[PDB]
Amino acid sequence: NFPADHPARGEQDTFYIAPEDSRQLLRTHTSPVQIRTLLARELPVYIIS
Amino acid sequence: MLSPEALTTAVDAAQQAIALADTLDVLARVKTEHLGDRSPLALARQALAVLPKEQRAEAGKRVNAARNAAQRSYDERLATLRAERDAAVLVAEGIDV
Amino acid sequence: SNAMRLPYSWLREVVAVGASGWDVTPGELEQTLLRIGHEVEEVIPLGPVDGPVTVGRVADIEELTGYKKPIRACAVDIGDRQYREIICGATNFAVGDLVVVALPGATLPGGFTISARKAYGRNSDGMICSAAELNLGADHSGILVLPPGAAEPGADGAGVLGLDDVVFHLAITPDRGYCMSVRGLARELACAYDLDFVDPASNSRVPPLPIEGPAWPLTVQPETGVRRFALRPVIGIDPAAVSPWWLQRRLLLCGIRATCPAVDVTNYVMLELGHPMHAHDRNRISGTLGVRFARSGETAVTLDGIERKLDTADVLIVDDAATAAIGGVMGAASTEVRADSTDVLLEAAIWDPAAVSRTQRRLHLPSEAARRYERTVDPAISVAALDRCARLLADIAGGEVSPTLTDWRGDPPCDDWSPPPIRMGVDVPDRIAGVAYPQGTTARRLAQIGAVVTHDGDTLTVTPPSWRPDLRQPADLVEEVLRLEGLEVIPSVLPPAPAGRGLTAGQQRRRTIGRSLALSGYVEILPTPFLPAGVFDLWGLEADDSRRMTTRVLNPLEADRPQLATTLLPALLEALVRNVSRGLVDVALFAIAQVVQPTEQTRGVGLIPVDRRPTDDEIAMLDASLPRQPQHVAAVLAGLREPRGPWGPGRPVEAADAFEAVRIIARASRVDVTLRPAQYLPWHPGRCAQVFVGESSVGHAGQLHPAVIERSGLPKGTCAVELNLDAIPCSAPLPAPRVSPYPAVFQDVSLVVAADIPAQAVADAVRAGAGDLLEDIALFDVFTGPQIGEHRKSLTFALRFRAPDRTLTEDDASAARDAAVQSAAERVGAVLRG
RNA sequence: GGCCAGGUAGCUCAGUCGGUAUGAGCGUCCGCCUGAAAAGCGGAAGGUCGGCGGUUCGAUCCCGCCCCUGG
Ligand SMILES: [Mg+2]
Ligand SMILES: [Mg+2]
Ligand SMILES: [Mg+2]
Ligand SMILES: [Mg+2]
Repeated sequence: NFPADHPARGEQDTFYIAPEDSRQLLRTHTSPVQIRTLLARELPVYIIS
Repeated sequence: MLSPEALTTAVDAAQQAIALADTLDVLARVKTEHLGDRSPLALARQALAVLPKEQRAEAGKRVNAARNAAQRSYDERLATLRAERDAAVLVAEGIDV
Repeated sequence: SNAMRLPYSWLREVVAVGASGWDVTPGELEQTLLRIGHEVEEVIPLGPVDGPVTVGRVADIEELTGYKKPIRACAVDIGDRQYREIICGATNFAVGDLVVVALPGATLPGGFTISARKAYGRNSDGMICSAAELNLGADHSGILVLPPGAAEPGADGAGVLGLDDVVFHLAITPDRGYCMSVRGLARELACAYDLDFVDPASNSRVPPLPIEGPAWPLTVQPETGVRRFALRPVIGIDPAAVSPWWLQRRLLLCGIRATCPAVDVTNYVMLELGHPMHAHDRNRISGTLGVRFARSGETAVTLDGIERKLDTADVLIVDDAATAAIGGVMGAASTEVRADSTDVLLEAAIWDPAAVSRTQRRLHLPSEAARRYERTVDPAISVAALDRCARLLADIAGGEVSPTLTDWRGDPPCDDWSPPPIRMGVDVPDRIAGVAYPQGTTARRLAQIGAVVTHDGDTLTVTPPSWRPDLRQPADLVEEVLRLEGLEVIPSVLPPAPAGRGLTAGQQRRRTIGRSLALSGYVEILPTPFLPAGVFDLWGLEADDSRRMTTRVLNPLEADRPQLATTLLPALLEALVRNVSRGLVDVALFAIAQVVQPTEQTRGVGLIPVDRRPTDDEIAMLDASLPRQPQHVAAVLAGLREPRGPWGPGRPVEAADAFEAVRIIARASRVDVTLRPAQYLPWHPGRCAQVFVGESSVGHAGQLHPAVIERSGLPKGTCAVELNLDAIPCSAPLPAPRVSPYPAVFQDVSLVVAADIPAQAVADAVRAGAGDLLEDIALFDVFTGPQIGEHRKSLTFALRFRAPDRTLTEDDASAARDAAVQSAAERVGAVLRG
């Protein structure tokens, strides 16, 4: 739920993967693992990464 | 440390000692005594400061060509010994892993 | 970017309009702001000063010459018949200026006691103070010059300067742009303290100015995302007028320098209401003002006299002559207010938040206006903020407000800026908070923050106010109820977590490997993914080496380290150099982390809509576009493997120590590995083993190549090992040992083989021929003496035979030994020692 | 983004705006010494003075670009 072109996302300075606009980066948090677990596992989920 | 006779003498003394070194450890000794700060070719560049200003451009040019001669012979000799070392590590230091 | 600074006195004043007499300590105010969600980065009190600190007027200036710097002997009127002679080094003041004087006996911030001094051959009876010396501001170049009429000579300096005030430095989260002003912060305090709030932007506080016609011709392209564009002129302002001290001081305490009334009022109103304002010199406008996207390759010079390259996504204000402003970022120097400006046209506009964000970030202009527009500015208060500016500017600079107004509000004009209503159950905040809130708490709190609440049985219909575009879903409303009621009331109950499966086999193996290596003498590090500069050039790898295919970072902290690690050794060797270079020369390190091994160029995937679950094919596509990231275990060794002591001088690191590190990892993983000779940089090609689990390669180990050691500044004889843990299968063996009660037979067999024959191959040949009677085999001698031919070696194994059902004879054991020798002769060409 | 100040031996730091950094402390090596050590005393090695170019007979020093710091 990060808003695009917004200080909630732009001010989150990130190691972006070259070239520019690759939509690939080094994760600023392990939160994308929580997205993968919700897509992979069945409910209920009680997970730690 | 003046005439080209004194420069060619030190270059040949440095060049023949460079061609004599067969191991990398020996070439390190030659680098100290023939290219280091206490070497004859280094003392020739140190004497360029006590020379009159009108003579630094002429004498300094003869020192650079002499230093580049011994420096070029050192680099090619260092590459030759490094090439021999790299080609000999397989057999001369092989073990049963 | 999220900083907001304001003095407590100003904040208290706005709150006190609807809560007369309201006043709290700075300590309590900080806790209240923290309790409702506003980070207080710093609480900076002003001053303090003590003793005679008074307002003075410079009555004369004598220039003391002949010194290292210009020095002034000043006669200062402090309100009595005896003027004071004060030596001052500053030069930013003239005769007749109002200054702040610290007389002998006064105390300035920091225990600086003031007394008479004998400076520059003169007697100084005090000092003229700077803003920094009074702890009022950061200005230390010159001394503080109060604007004319601010006070009379003799007035108490602390009272005039308001040194009892306190400045609050707040970090505002990007969802609360309305708090980027005294208006929003005062409203928050009215909610937290259950007070009546009088909106400083309401018509009662800013009564509407007359509307008798258009103020300026205007063409607006609605595709630019502009929501409102209002203009009102102020004619006949005095170019000599200065902003009063109360206005210059509040700007100062908020971190804005005063310049001229026209600009000071626009900045003041922006701080007060949150609506950025801008003042144009109307006499420098040529024709119709136009709001449109910039064209390809269009440029403009901004307020600071710097030319900017514009994009077709940038919104501009132009006329018939040039560009007047970069919409929502900064105005241009063309229509900029100057010292001789007499007729001002004020700009009150609402820009698209995303458009301003892209433009200010591309141009690196985080101005006060831009960082407010990108967090959404309340579009309903435009004309209110406009009328506030026009009335205040005309009053200060002796101008006159023109009764004309242009107010573009879209096609068709929008006369109601209410967001869409939200439906939410009355007890939804109660469920998420886990607290049974009192009756009507949700509706009361939502009404406090400005929303319209209507009841429909148990379902609330909530319409958030125009200054709260962050309130879009019921969850947003839940946060408002919970934060105002306080998160401290939420109880602590542990959730019903089901019967979990615990650690996976891979996570359990990762621990066992770490425990084993640490118990064997290795020290774990945390490897960095950024490779050292030119590490593969030092290793002498070929240009087509797969380890060179690395993923590169666009914005690394070091421009010479952009590539991600395809191997763990460069990070381990870097930590190995750090230890050895600092006196710890006998070191053994290991690391267990992932690598980044791309199989193609950097290929991205377009945005998948987040209003739905991605399909299983879309999830697989996102995974395939990512580089392979297997988990590796690696280790490096140098110096002594075993330290010296009362037993002996210790043993240096050798290649066999790295080979044993493989078997330590293999035993921890409960897999069987084989080591085979291989050539693989950066290892020593004659002391390099390739590790196999079955017939699958999992890594290498041994001594590093001496040329790599030289070019990398490593210790001589440094050894290393790197394994691919993902390439090693997780095993779950179930042994069923059968212990035989019968005695064993011990025999030794000596075999002569070629030098190149691996000792393991000889043992495998002996094992294959001996049969099931062979219980254990162990090599204990390798002899290459003179009685052994050149390029040959003698190997002697200790054999242990035992039958499961009988006692053997020496002939029975010798039959298996002779069968083992025949197998060794057939498989590795062994000859029985003789 | 500014003019500045910096990056110097294995570690921590001095110092030089053209021909030797006589660099320091500690680290490394040799000798006397000890059964073997260390200290002590006496000897040495090691920097390509951040990188890539340019100017010059010659650059740690001058000029340009760039990398990484402090303010
Ligand atoms: Mg925080
Ligand atoms: Mg919220
Ligand atoms: Mg250092
Ligand atoms: Mg000694």
